[PDB]
Amino acid sequence: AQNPNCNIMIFHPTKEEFNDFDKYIAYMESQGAHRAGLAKIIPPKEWKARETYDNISEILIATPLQQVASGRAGVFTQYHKKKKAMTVGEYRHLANSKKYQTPPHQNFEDLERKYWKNRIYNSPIYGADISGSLFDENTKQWNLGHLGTIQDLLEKECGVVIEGVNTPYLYFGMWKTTFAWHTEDMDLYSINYLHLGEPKTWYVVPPEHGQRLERLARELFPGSSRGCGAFLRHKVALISPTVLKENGIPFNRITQEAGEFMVTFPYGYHAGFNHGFNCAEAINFATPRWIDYGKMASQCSCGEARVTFSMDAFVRILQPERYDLWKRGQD
Ligand SMILES: O=C(O)CNC(=O)C(=O)O
Ligand SMILES: [Mg+2]
Ligand code: NI
Ligand SMILES: [Zn+2]
Repeated sequence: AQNPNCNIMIFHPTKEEFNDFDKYIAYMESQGAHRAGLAKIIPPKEWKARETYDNISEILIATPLQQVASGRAGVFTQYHKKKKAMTVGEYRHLANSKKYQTPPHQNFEDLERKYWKNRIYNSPIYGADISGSLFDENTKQWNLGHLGTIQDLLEKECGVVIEGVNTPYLYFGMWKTTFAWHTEDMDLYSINYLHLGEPKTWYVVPPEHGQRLERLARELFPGSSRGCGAFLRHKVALISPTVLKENGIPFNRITQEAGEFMVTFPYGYHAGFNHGFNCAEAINFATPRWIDYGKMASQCSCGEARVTFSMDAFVRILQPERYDLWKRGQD
């Protein structure tokens, strides 16, 4: 069995290997990459996403979100307070202000210590889930707006034609902006490209151990767990690496830098934080191996998780017994 310790693997495809996206994902899985729940892909030196980032300031962040924490430093939730619209140029100036800017630090490990010590005491502002793309239309390799759609994958594997579309999303971050512990909708893959700016640190639980994370989360968030049997779908709970180690939960960590891709694999729980002003692009995707995970994915029916249009068909076709209850949660 390849990668039996579930370590995060780092890949360096050549330009020739970077042509065929599906083939390279299957190659990484042949080497055991999915066992980690997360992999890093460094593009060949010949490749670029676009020519420059000099003309992005006028993109609008219609609903910036202030991430307000409650709890203790290592075990907290966050809620998202909506703020007034601002441009990417206005948000970058805000991220660089004395109130929000990255503090002085020695290295990524010192910054990680500072994040976990101090995050709860601040409320950083995140631009999230902004439909759009920063890949040039002429970038043919690993262009996250040109991937095969999940609807087409389901049709190819299962024969059933369904409604829905699959487009990318932009994220604009600042110091301490936080992504809570979650798997993807319908336990899909994700791919994330860090276009510019400061790093993103990730934490991940191997898919084979995801239920250990869920059992800890029920213990640490006992009111939320009574409210919903899949409350991590709400994307609000944070648990620090120190708390995970104290409780014996298997996990790994890695820092993504600008110019690098990360892939999350089906049922790989992940969480993380941004080091300073940055911009990322991400989309969900599927492969043949996903279908069995989609059939088994938990679902939130309490009303909190509220998701895209295109999840309807995935539940309807893969999980017909759960469909009626889940849809009641959507309405
Ligand atoms: O970068 C972020 O805030 C969150 N991204 C992801 O969870 C992802 O790509 O799967
Ligand atoms: Mg612009
Ligand atoms: Ni994710
Ligand atoms: Zn719920």
